[PDB]
Amino acid sequence: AFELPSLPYAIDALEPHISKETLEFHHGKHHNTYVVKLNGLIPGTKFENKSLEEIVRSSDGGVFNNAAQIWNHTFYWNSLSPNGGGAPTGAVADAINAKWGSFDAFKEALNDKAVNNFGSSWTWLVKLADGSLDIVNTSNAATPLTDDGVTPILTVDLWEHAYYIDYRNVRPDYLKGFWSLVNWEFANANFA
Amino acid sequence: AFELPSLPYAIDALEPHISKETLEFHHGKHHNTYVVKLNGLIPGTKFENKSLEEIVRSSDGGVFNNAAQIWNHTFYWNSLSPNGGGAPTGAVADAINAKWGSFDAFKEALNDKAVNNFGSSWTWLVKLADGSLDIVNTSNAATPLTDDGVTPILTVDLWEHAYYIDYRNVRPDYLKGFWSLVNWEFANANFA
Ligand SMILES: [Fe+3]
Ligand SMILES: [Fe+3]
Repeated sequence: AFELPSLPYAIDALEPHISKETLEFHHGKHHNTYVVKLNGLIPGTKFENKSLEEIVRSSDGGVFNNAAQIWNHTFYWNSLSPNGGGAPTGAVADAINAKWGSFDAFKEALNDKAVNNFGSSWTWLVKLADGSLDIVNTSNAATPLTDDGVTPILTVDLWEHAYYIDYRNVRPDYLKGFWSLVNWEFANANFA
Repeated sequence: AFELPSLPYAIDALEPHISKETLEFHHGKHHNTYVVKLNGLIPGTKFENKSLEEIVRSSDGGVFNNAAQIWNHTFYWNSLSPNGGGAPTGAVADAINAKWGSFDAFKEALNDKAVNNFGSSWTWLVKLADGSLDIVNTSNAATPLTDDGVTPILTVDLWEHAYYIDYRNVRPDYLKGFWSLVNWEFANANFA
């Protein structure tokens, strides 16, 4: 059975960008729920023995929605850090410059993609087959994990539960918080 | 151009099932935003002259998402009432009994569809071409308004902004609030 991964940092470590309360419901209830629902769904199917990633890459319907959300949220918690934020560094900063000319142009581009990602969704920084970076949006539980040759490097959860407590309807403010928390080390770890 | 309709009741009339705060955000910011967005999208286009319903039934993309959302929310405010709730009445009470055998089976069928309506969504009580009632789920801005011969009779908004402030992650509690508020007069007007 799958388990709810621990949060990589204290429940208040993301303040004042993401609240202790948001983390309590988002990790504690939302993430958790996906884990208990999947655990309940797999027994008696050709999924009980397989990897979380294996399932996400070979299911649909309910099993997919749950397995993919578990994966996406775990990747999301890692995309933030009490020590992230600020300028990108290393290999990712460079690929960012190679593709968008500048960090600022990339940030504007991602913000644009995320603010207009309609409904429950995720906005991703990914690495394509050519080694170049790109930004892609997915709806609901969809994830670049199921794209052969497309490597996820960072994600931002845009479901309303991710920011409603702290920011209500204002996604731009939430995005300002994400940029104060973005984990460039996890990004570079994934890019390399 | 389009305007935000007035709520059919006082900002605190749905208390304690849906809060004054939820109404201020849901009606005052979200509903309003779709209206500003549409008005900002139709000028000098093949939709500037059309009515809301004509636009929703002849667009896609951004224009569809905003027009439909304005329509769906308006229909949602009408599906609630400080004088609604309790047992269904009149023609709809009888049409529910005809399809599901009883009000209780209908309520459990709708609750099941609504709690499992994945991501941002809407659950509708609709009247079909054959005249029989049914429950259908739509995602994001999709609405039965675009299905010929299908008549929307009531809707429950399941986007998380509809209940997060009041119930956080617990859709079942929000659903309990909806049943205390359901507008059977609105439903009977749509049915007849
Ligand atoms: Fe989430
Ligand atoms: Fe809504």
